[PDB]
Amino acid sequence: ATFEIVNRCSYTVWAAASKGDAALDAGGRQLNSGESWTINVEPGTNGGKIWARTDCYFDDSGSGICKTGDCGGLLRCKRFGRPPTTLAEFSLNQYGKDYIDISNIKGFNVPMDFSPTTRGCRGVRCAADIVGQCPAKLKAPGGGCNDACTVFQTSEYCCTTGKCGPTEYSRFFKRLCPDAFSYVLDKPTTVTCPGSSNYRVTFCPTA
Repeated sequence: ATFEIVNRCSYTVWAAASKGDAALDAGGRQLNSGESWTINVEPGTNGGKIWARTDCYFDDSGSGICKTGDCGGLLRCKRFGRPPTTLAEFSLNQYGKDYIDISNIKGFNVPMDFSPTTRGCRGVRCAADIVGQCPAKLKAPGGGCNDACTVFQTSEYCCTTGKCGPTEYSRFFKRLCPDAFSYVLDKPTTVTCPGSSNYRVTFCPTA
């Protein structure tokens, strides 16, 4: 499956793509304002994620650091990134279908649209200004808006026991971005697509 990843932000981002224990394609790349990077993801990829990293410095060997989304200091990511990170999430070819969603469960850093480029389903979008409206106790000094689990580490926020409900913090994400997961047991906003669909992930989809 192809994913075109497009940076429409006015700033540079470093795109990242991973399934948790391995890179997807090259795993990571700089995208200046306006650039596009097309990657190929193996069919049957389960639990893949794509995200943006901000304010990064890499040396010539591709080691360094990012203020948001850092995946162990590597340009070419092999594992998931450090919150806060808006996430495009997908599982491909799962009994005939593809499954996509956007999640705020690990916070928000960059607005995003995640849309198929082939027929037969809708896209999802989380483009509101969550960073600027963030509640004081969630603001990440390094940039972005943390989820409550990352800040407070309690069973209720992390949904450790499988029994959590909505909270004042998860309701902030849900009010700004109704179409993204705001906590673990949120009412699903996953979109079912035809198996083997192709996709575009756009950072900063709106003006």
